[PDB]
Amino acid sequence: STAEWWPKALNLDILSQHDRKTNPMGPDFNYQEEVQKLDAALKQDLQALMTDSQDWWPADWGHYGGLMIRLTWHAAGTYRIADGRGGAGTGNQRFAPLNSWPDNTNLDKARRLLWPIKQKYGNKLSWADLIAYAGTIAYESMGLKTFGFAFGREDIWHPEKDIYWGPEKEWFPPSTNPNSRYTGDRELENPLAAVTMGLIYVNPEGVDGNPDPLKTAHDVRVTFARMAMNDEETVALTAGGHTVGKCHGNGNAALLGPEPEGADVEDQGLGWINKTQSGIGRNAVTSGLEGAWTPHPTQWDNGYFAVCSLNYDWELKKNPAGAWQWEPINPREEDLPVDVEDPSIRRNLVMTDADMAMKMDPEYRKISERFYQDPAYFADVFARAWFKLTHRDMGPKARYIGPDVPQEDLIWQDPIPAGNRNYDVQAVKDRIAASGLSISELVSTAWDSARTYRNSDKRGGANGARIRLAPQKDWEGNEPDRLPKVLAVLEGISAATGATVADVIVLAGNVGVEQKARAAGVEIVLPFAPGRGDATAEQTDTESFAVLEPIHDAIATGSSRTMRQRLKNCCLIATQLLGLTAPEMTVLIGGLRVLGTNHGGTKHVVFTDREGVLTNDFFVNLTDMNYLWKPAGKNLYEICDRKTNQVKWTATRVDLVFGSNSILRAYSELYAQDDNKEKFVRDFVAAWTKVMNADRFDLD
Amino acid sequence: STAEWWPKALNLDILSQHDRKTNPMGPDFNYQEEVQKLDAALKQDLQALMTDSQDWWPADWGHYGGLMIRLTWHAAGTYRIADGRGGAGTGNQRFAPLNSWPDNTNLDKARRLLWPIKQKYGNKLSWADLIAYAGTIAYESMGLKTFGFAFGREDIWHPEKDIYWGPEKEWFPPSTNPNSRYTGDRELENPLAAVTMGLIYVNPEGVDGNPDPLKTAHDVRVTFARMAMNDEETVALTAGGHTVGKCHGNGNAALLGPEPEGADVEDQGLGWINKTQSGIGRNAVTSGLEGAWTPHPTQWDNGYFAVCSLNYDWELKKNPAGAWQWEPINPREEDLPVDVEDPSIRRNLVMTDADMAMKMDPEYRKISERFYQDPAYFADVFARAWFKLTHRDMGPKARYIGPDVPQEDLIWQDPIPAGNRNYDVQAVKDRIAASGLSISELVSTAWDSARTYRNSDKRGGANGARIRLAPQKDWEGNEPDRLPKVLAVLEGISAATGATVADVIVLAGNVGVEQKARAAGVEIVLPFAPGRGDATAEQTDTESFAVLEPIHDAIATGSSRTMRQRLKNCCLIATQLLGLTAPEMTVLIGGLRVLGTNHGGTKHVVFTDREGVLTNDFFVNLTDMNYLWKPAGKNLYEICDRKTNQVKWTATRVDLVFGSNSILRAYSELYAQDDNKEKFVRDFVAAWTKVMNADRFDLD
Ligand code: HEM
Ligand code: HEM
Repeated sequence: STAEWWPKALNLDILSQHDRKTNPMGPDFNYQEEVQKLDAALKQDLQALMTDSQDWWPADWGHYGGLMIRLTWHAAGTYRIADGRGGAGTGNQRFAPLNSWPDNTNLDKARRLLWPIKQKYGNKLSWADLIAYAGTIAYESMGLKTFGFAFGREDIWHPEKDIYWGPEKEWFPPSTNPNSRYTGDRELENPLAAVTMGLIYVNPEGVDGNPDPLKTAHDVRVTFARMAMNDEETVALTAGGHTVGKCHGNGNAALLGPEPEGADVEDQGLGWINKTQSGIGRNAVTSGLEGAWTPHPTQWDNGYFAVCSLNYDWELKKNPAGAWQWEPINPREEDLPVDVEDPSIRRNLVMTDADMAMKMDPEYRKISERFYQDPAYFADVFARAWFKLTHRDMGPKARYIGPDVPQEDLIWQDPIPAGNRNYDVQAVKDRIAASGLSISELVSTAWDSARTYRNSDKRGGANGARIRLAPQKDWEGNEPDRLPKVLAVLEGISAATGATVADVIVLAGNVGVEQKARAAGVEIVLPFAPGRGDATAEQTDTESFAVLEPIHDAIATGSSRTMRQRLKNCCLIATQLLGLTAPEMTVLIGGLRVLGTNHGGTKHVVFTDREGVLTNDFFVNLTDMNYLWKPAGKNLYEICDRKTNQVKWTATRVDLVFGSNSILRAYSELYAQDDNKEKFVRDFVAAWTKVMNADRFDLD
Repeated sequence: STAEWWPKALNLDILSQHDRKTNPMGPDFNYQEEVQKLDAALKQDLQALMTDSQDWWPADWGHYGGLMIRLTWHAAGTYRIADGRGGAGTGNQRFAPLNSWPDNTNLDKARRLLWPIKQKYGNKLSWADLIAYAGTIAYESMGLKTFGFAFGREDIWHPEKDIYWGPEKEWFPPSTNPNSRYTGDRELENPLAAVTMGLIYVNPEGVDGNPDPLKTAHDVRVTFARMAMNDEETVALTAGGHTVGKCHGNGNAALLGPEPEGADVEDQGLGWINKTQSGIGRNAVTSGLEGAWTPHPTQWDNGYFAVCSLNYDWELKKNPAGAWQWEPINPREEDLPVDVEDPSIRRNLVMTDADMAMKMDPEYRKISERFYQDPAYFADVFARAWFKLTHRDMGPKARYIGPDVPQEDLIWQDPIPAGNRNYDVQAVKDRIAASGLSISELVSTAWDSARTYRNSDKRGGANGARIRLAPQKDWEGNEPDRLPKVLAVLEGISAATGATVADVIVLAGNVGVEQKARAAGVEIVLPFAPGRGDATAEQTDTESFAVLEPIHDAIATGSSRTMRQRLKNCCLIATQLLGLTAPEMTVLIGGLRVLGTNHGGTKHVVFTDREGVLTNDFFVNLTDMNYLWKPAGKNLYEICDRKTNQVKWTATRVDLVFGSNSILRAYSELYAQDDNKEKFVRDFVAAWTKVMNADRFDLD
C-alpha cells in the first residue's frame, strides 16, 4: 500500500482511531447512561448459559465455567503497566490480532456462546462488559464468593492500532531467534509483558518450550509484575484459576484449521476448526496439553494444592498432541477427573510448568503452603485479585457502574475524593493573577499536573493534584524547584478559598493562558469545571506511579535521557495516550512553545520575539523558507537566515517534524495562514481544555 | 503492525478516511462558500510569482512557468478512467506517495514556491485549486490564451488510501521483472494508466529505458487513452507542454538526497536535495535529461514543431547525468536555448523519446503536421485539452466555481439540465404506488440508476436518468427487460406530471422502500429533493460511460463473470467509490437482501420468510449459530440447519463476509440485537438517501 515505502514514518493514524465513520452508533448514544438502565439481574441468564451446552461446541461436563473463566482471564491478561495498554476494558478480544493469537485458541467459541445474551440485552450490554463479566459469574456458579463487578466498558469497532505487541513477525517463536524480544541475559524488551508473541503471559511447557519449573517461575514473576501482580496475587491467580476447568490436547494439532483472521467465510468468524476429524468434546485440542488440575474441575474447592500440586509427586509426560505436561505419580482413582462427555470414564490429572513453579520456586512454595493450610485466605486473596485483574484498566471508581461495585476504595484505583464545588472561581483567579507567578510558571505547572493521564488504563491526570505528592513532586521532568515555588503560592490560595489544590493548579494554568491571549489582544474565558479533589499519600501507591513518570514530553521539549526511540516517536506516543488528535497535537506544540514553557527554560523552539503572547508565530516561522535548517548535534538544529547566514533560533526534532512530516506540515501551514490567527487561539484553547479535563469521569 | 499477519483481509480502513479527527477545520466550514468569496483577481499574485525567483530554488531564466506547468501537469497526470482515481481534484501531490514519486522530482520546490500565496489567501484558496491553477496562469503569462478555470477542489489531509498504484515494491523497475504490471504481450494491468511505478504516464528515455520512438509511441497512446485523451489531444498536450520549459540533468544524480518522505527533518519537507555540490540553477538535476525543446522556452510560440522536431533531424545522445535524449544535427546558434542563469551562454536543444514519437509514429506525425501548418488550431486544441486535463475529475459543472468557468458545456462533463422542481411530489408517489410495479422492481431500478456514481472523479449517479439511454439501458447488470417494464411506467408518470424521469426513478425507489417499511409496521417519509434533469443522448458519451458499467455489484449480489478479484474485494471497491462507510455498507446489504433485489431474482441471501418487508432478518439469521455454512461451488454456500442437516438458504461470499470478517460481524451483531430493529430501518433509510443524493451537486 501507500507506504511500505517509508517505514520510518510516524504512524499518525493511531491518533485518528475510533472515529465517526467506524462507529455505528448515533452520535448522541451514551453507553454509561444506557448500562445504568441494564437489568443486571441478567446474572440469571449468564449463570444459565453455564449449563446450556451447544452442539457445535459442547460444554465440558455440561459446564462452560472453566472455558468462560479462561475467556475473561485472557481478555484481561493482555494488560501491561508500562503504558497501560492491553486489558479487558475495550472488548478487544473480538478483533484482530487478539482474536487469533495462539493463546486465545478456542476462545472464539466462548465469545460466540455469549452472543445470545448480547443479542438479548443489546445496546445496554457492551461486548466488553459481557466478556469481562462472564468469568466472574462462572466463578459464582461454581461456588466462589466473588468480590464484585462494575460495568462501564464501552465497545470499540476495530483493532487498537496504537498497541505495539512485540517485534516478532512469527507466532510464539523461541527467544533465541532474530527479531527476539530478549536482550542481555533474558531481559524482556521493556513495554512488553509476555515472553513471546501471541502468548498472554508465559509458555506453559517451559521457557522456549523446555520444561524447568524454576526458570518458568522467573518468567511468571516477571510477566505478572509487568501486569501489576505481586507474588501473592500471582500464586493466588494461578491456583484459583486452575481450581476449575482443564487443558485440551486430545488429538493431532496439525489438523486444526486457520486461526479466525485466516479462516475462510464458511467458518462464521470462528477458527482452529477441525474438519479432518472430530475436534469437540473429549476430542478438543486447544493448548495441546490434556488433563485437569483437580478431581472436581466444575467446582471451586481446595483440590489444586489439596492432594494435587503439593501432595502428589509429579513427572514429565507427553500428551496426545505432543505437549509437555506434568502428571502425578500413582494417583488414586477417585482423584482422577472424569471424561468431559461420559462421567463413567476416568481421565488424567495435569500440572503445567507454571503450576509446578508454584511448588518448586522457594518463594511461591511458601505462599502455596499458606493457601493449602488457610483456604479462607486463599479464596479472599484470589477473589480480590480476580477483581483487580478485571478492573485494573477501568480507571477511577467514578467510571464504575452497577449494583456490585465494592464500597472499598482499592489502592490500585488511585482513589480521589470529591473536592468542593462552591467557592467562587473568580476570586480564585484574581488571587492567582495577583501573585507574582509568571505566565510560564502557571502553564507549565498545570500542564505537568495533567500530562500524566493515559486513556489506555485511565490512570493519571490533574485530578487528585498528586504532582504535589511523592514521588511526583520530585520527578526531574516536573522541575522540582519551580514546582514548589508554584505549589507554595497555590496551596495558600486553596486553603484561603474552599477550592482544592487540584482545581487551583488547573485554574492557574487557565489564567496563564488567559493572560497570554489578552497580551495578543484576545479576550477569552476558558471553560472550567470545579470538583477536583486532593489525593492523600496514603491512597497513592508510590511504586505504581513510577510508570507515569514523564521521562519524555515533547510538548515541553524535554527528554530525560538519550532514548532508542525517536523524539517524535515519543511525542506521538504521549499524544495517543493523552487522547489527542494530530491537529490537536499540532496547535498544542505551537502554543506551548510561544508561551515559553520548555523544560529548563530553553529557547529551543521559541521562534517569537514575544514569549508570553499567544500567537501563531511558531507556525509562521517554521513555515518560512527564508530560513534553512542546519543539523547541530543531538536532537538540535540551527534555524538560519539564508541571506545573512546567521543563527536566528535553535530547535529540536520535536519542533521541526511539524515542518517536515507532510501531514503535520499541512497542519502547520493551515495555522500559519494570515486568516487563521483566531482559529489558532480558539483551537489551542479547546485542546488545552481537553487535556485539563481528560480524567474528569466524576463529571456528568 | 496489527496485521502483516493476514494480508488477504479487506482493507476496510479505505471506507473511513478523511474523517473528523484528521480534518483541522471546524465542522461547519464550507469551502464552496468561502472560495466563492475569493478575490480571484489573485491572478496578479500568481503571475508575479512567475518572475519572483527565490534563492533556494532559482527560476530558469527568471521564470517559473515551465516548472509550474509541469507541477499542474503532474498533479493532473495521475488520473485514470477505469476507476476515476488519481487526478488533481484533491491536491494529493502534497502528500505521500505522490510527493515522493521519481517523476515528481523537484515538484516539491514548485509547491513550496506557492506557499506565500496560500498563506495570503488562506481558507478561501485550497492547496488543490492553487496547484491546479498554477500552470494555467503560467501559460497565460507566457502568452497562451487559456480556455478557462474553475475553483472548487476541497483539500484533503492525508494520502488517499483507496488508490491502488501498482504491484511493484520498487521504484520505476523494468517491465521484465517479478511483480510486473505487464502480461501477455505488453498488456497493461487494467486499472493502471502508467508503464511503471512512480511515473505519471510514460518512460521518457524509451520503453524500459531503451530508446525507440515507435514503441514509445505505443505506450503514449495507451497511457493517455487510459487518462481519457485521444491522439489529437495527446499530440497537442505533448507539444504544447514542451513548448516552454526544459529538462534538468546537469550533474551526477547519485548525489541527490532522499525523496521527501525519506528525507530527514532538516530538509523542510523537501527532497532530492544536493548537499555534495550545487544542485540549483544550471546545476539542477531532475529527470536527468538536459536541454530545452525550443529556442525560447519562456514563451508560447511555434518553436516545438517549428524547426525543432520537424525541421531538424535528431540523433541519440547522452546527457551529463547519463540519460538518453535526442539532440538535433547541426542546429544553428540562434536556435540554441540559453543558459538558465547567464543569457550570454548557449546550451542545447532536446527531444525525449516521447517527443520523437510525435514525429515517427505515422498517426501522430499527421497531427504534428497539422499543428505545424495551422498554429491557431494547435493553440485551440491544446488550450481545450489543458482545461480538460485540469478538470476531468471535477465532475458536474454545478461543482465549478469562479469567474473563468467556460459557458460551453463540454461532453466530458456529463452535462445534465436542471429538471423542474415544482410538481407535487405526492401526486407522483400515488401514481407510482397505483402502478402495478413491485416493491422489488422499484428499488432495483432506483439502485441501478444511482450505483454508477463514483466520488473519485464525480461521474455517474442517478441525476440525468441516463440508465434510460444507451449504453446503460442495455447493460446486463441493469437487467434490460425489467428496466424497460419500469421505465415505460415511470416515463409515462413523468410526462403526465412535470417531474423528470430521473426524479421519478428515485422517487419510485423511495416508494418501494416506504412500502416495505410500512409492511413491517413502520411509517416513514424518506427525504427527497426534486430537480434532477434528464440528459440527452447527444450530451452522453457512450464510450466514456463504458467505464461505469456495473460488471459487479455485491449490493445486488451480481457478478457479470468470474473475476480475479474476490467478491468482497469488489464490494469494498464499489462502496469506497460510492462514498459509503462500513456501517453504511452493512445495513445496505442487509436491507437490499430482504427487499428481494438480487440480480436475476436469485434467493442467494434472502434469509427471510418475508421478502418485501424491511426487517433486520438478514443479520438475525446470518448471526444464528443453529446453522452451519457449507461451501457449495463458485461463490456459493449452503446455509444448513445443524439439527436436521437440511439446506435452509443459499448465500454468496458477499453475504457471508458480513458474518466472517471480525469488524463486519461486529456490525452485523449490532443490527441483529433485539433492541435495534428501528435503528436498522432508520440507518438503512439514511444510507439509501445518501446514495440517491450523492451526485446532487446542483443543490445548496
Ligand atoms: C500462571 C500462568 C498460567 C499458565 C502458564 C496457564 C496455562 C494454561 C493452559 C496451557 C491452559 C490450557 C487450556 C486448554 O488447552 O484448553 C489453561 C487453562 C485455564 N486456565 Fe490457565 N494458565 C495460567 C494462569 C491462569 C490464571 C491466572 C487463571 C485465572 C485466574 C487461569 C485460568 C484458567 C482456566 C479457567 C482454564 C480452563 C479452560 C477450560 O476449562 O476450558 N490460568 N491455562
Ligand atoms: C507526452 C509524454 C511526456 C513525456 C515523456 C514528458 C517528459 C518530460 C521530461 C523527462 C521532463 C524533464 C523535466 C526536468 O528534468 O526537469 C519534462 C518537462 C516538462 N514537461 Fe513533459 N513530458 C510529457 C508530457 C508533457 C505534457 C502533456 C505536458 C503538459 C501539457 C508537459 C509539460 C512539461 C513542462 C512544462 C516541462 C518543464 C519543466 C521545467 O521547465 O521545469 N509534458 N517532461
